[PDB]
Amino acid sequence: SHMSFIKSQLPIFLNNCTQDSVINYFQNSWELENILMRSIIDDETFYINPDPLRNPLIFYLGHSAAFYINKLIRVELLEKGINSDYEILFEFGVDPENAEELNQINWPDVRQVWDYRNKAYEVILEVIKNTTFDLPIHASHPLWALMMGMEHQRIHFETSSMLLRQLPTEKVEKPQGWQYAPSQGVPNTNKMILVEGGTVTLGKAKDNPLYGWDCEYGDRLVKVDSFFASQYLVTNGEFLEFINRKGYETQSYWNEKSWQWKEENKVKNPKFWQFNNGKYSYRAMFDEIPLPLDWPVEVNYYEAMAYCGWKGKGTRLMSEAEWNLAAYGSNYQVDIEKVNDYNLNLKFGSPSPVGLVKTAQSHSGLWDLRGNVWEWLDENFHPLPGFEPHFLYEDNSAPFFDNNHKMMLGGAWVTQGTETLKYYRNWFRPNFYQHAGFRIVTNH
Ligand SMILES: C[N+](C)(C)[C@@H](Cc1cnc[nH]1)C(=O)O
Ligand SMILES: [Cl-]
Ligand SMILES: [Fe+3]
Ligand code: NA
Repeated sequence: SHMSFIKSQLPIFLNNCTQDSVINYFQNSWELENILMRSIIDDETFYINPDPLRNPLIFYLGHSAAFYINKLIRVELLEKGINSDYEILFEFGVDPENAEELNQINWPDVRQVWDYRNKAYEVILEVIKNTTFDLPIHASHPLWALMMGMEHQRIHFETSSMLLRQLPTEKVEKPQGWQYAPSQGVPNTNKMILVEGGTVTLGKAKDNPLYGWDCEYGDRLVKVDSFFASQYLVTNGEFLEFINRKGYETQSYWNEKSWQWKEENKVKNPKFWQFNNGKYSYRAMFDEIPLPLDWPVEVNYYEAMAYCGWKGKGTRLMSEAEWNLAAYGSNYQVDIEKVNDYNLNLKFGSPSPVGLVKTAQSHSGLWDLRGNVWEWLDENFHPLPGFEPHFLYEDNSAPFFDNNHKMMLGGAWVTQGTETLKYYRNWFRPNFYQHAGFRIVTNH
């Protein structure tokens, strides 16, 4: 039916974060990332940076482990680290504007970084077993460091999965039980649905009993006018029509910045398509397969907007407030079990046909607002009123309130943890590739 053999534990309310439940959730966070890292066949592949805007894979093998250690030291739950050189080397990731910036380090051996991981795992597990979990946990409790570490690791499962997908298939091995969604399927008609206007409140209250990142908090009331939105995410088959109507070759659908990006990278189609013998194949995590015509297309923001340009007629993307209104209405009590109703949390090992998951239609009538692939939004990443950086990670989001990052919401098939729930806010530079697609909007 769907992926079952590789299983991801649902997140836990801070009022239920018992020592036993957290041990299980920590072990699961870490085992999942181990399964992903073990899919690289040859240790020399760890010195490749398959995405030219991100670090070599060796860095991501050590990074999630160093992050836990650094934050437990900062709250004084650990009195010393495991390797101070590695805790520096693996500390900070990257967000360059171009490949040259990043290109401009002696990495350790792969076996030395696995050793570091295994030692860190045992040190953290002992902290967990030796600390009292006085419920409830909260943002001024030292164990917030541990909750932050587990979510950071699950976020890096998702962003590392995109790096492994950019390696040649011959360099990776599919883990036992990895299961893609059914792919045969021509898409259904993608109808425009009227979403009735109303008021939404964005943000998260300080004492909400769920872990979250600083940029999730605050309070913003927004009056949202009615709008039309496509009931499905734009599919591979819809986007193939744009390609066949010279979408990548027509300047008027683009703008100068996005056209420059397209030309510089010689782009003729979405990143994970290849044209051979008269037809497109598609690169799933570990295998090439015939293009799944009814799955959501995966594009960066530039490509999403070019398709909007081809549609014409004021076609555009949703704002953050518009997505929230469509997904959650005007209400809200999170029900964590509802994550099972969407293509989230490794329900599948890939995107799914739009509409296949029959529980995934929001009350507004739109399908896969939650799950399947993130959806891009026409919204510069920005703080909500009441935003405050957290002492444990002051630079988490504030550097990126710079009008150079667009938002995306709702989670993908690969998304885990509190990132699958209502409050998480995601953001990327508009040229970046994620497990991410879009739907189209018109005012009238
Ligand atoms: C919020 N995104 C997903 C854009 C972040 C998450 C993150 C990882 N390590 C620190 N923050 C990113 O990938 O830079
Ligand atoms: Cl919910
Ligand atoms: Fe990180
Ligand atoms: Na979505």
